[PDB]
Amino acid sequence: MIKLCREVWIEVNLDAVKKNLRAIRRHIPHKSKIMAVVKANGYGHGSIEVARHALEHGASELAVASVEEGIVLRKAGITAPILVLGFTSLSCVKKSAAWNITLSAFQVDWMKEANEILEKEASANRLAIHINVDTGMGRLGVRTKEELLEVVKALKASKFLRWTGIFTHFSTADEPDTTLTKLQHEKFISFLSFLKKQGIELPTVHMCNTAAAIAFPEFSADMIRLGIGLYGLYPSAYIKQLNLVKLEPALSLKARIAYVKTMRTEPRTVSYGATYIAEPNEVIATLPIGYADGYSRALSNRGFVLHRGKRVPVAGRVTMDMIMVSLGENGEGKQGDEVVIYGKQKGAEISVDEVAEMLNTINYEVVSTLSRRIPRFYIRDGEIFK
Amino acid sequence: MIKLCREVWIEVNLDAVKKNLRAIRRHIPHKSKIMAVVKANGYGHGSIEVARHALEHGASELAVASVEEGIVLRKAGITAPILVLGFTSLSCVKKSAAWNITLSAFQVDWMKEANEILEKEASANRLAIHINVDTGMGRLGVRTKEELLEVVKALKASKFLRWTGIFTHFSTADEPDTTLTKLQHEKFISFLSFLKKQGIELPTVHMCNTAAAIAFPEFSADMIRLGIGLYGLYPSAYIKQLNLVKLEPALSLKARIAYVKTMRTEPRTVSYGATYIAEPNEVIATLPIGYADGYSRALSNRGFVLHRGKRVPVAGRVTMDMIMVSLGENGEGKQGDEVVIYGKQKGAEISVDEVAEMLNTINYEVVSTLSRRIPRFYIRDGEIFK
Ligand SMILES: [Cl-]
Ligand SMILES: [Cl-]
Repeated sequence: MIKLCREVWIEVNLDAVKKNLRAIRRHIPHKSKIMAVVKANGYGHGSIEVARHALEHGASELAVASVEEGIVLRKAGITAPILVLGFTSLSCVKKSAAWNITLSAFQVDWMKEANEILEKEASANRLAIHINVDTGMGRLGVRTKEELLEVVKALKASKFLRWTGIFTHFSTADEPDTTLTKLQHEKFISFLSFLKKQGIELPTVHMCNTAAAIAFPEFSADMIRLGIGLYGLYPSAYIKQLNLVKLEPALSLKARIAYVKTMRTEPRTVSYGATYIAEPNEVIATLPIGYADGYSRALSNRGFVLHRGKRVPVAGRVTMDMIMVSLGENGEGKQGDEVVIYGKQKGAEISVDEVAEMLNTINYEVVSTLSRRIPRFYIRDGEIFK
Repeated sequence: MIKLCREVWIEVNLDAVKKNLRAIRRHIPHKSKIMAVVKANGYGHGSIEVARHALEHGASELAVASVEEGIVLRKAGITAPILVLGFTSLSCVKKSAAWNITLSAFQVDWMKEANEILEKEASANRLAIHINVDTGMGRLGVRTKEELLEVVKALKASKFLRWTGIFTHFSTADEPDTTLTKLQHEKFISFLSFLKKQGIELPTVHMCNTAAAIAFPEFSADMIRLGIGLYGLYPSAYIKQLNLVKLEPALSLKARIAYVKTMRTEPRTVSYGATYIAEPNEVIATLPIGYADGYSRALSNRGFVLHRGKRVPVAGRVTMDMIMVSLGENGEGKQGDEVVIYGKQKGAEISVDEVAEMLNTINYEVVSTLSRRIPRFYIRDGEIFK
């Protein structure tokens, strides 16, 4: 089984990941490609094994948050295109060209300076560029067709850059009111059409995230960017209730009980602040996960974990490295028992959507703040590896 | 200055760690050693460089959450004693003896099993053990004098273990009500004196955290465990208000503006959910930090950052890798401008403590969930490195 000194770990089910890709591949047009988004350590799931697996099973490109995340995938042996979705400093142009990481860019000046850095070094690859068109996200990208033309001309003139994509991001494709999504789409389409009647041939057009690919597959164009759906999580309850694509959650968080005790002697106080007094024959188990792992301190006296198919409440405050749970009066549990923090156990389930609802956040945050000091184990074809 | 592809980073001021150590050193009895707690990646500050500096400037021993965290320190050359505060599986007894990591234990079965594991391996290293006495934290550790005596006996009868410490943890030493802190101390003393009355000589006795080292320095005994105070952060407003010791915060969290734009064209929506709509002449600056870095999504439309010495509000929802801030109508910013997320800038300051109140949590969680994908830079004698 799993041998740890500190007995907490994550299981990422790569069979779920494969299934999530085939579901998306079969929903969207057959012409359209899939870009798997493995930024932020694969939304907390591990970027290397999820990328490796997604490229095996439907994906042809990868997207990350930064050059460094991209280089980690190159060092793992991955030769697929890697697109950086955020901003990359000019000081990393040489390094991105060296690792063949595709950069997002959306400014004329950035293009020219990037091109000179690369020509002043000669012995270079050409740097691939995707243009980010901002159609309503308000984050990064060009916002007018005149500015976009300025950028495409600077890029087309730059001998050491290469134009391989143009994209936009929908900010509300996960919501039932579609008016803003439809507006983003026709803004984008009108921009691409403006470029076409200049006689500018277009590269790969991509615009859909998980929500837009499920809800508007006709927006798939050349490529979609599969993020949250890849991990078997729906972008929102609304997208989930559309019941168009069946996704299967990939991540489970588990631990083993570190210690069990009956609270016979005084004081029967539990954890910092003594916010929880146990009963004389109440049984308190101590678990080796804490808020420094990403298990929110807000789950103090609120959270549940699965122990032997039953939900047992977190007792007292979450500590940096450990939590106490109440097994009840004369509760049954032994040191070493397997506890499920996120995931399924026997009948019962604590999904990350539930923990995210209970914390007034979204599943995206619950999984991508899972600390890297938690080891990740991958299940593929029933069997565990690392 | 600092050259990053993704222009976010942490600065840890080791000169401030030095000062916090001296401040604590003058405040506690000369007999008592200082054990620096660097568990959870040094409370998010980086375990290695903080430990190296602590041992250089007054700390004699280290404490971590797990054997894995101790091995990281040993791999970096640190030879000081290292105590694991948490529970270590029996499957790591041999590894702990090889790396000379000190474990806490509090069970007879664990002692006997740990001993025979090293026995069956003809081990030359005796495994250092500290006994954890639970006097009201209810987390780990032995709870009665009879059980503790049996544990001491099993330890002493174990030729391959070495008893190097006994300790307890204060549940509420950071609160105005000292009732439980006095009670735990009284229990702890009575147990040690119960042991001494049995012809047992005690090893290093330690019990104080930052709070109790500040508020009850007469509890210093042989050694204190300096955690949050090492990083320049007070355990509570109460302990800060007692104005007994002057701590200097060691962490700042900074970034560089990735893009600046005036929201002249429609739509003027900013970020997911279109929860913020800009004015036609409002300046929106995009920053490369997001919830996956540890910047809570709950700061959406509520947090501030420092630009040119001014607090500017987070605009719209925090996204995984980026936030948007409003520089106001006709605001002044350039791409590349340095922004302070946590810490000091010109006159102003966003302290980790303010961010913690804003999120209904404690500074421990704000700092120890700063993600590892953010590079840590170390300032020692007013000069940076990594
Ligand atoms: Cl964007
Ligand atoms: Cl404890």
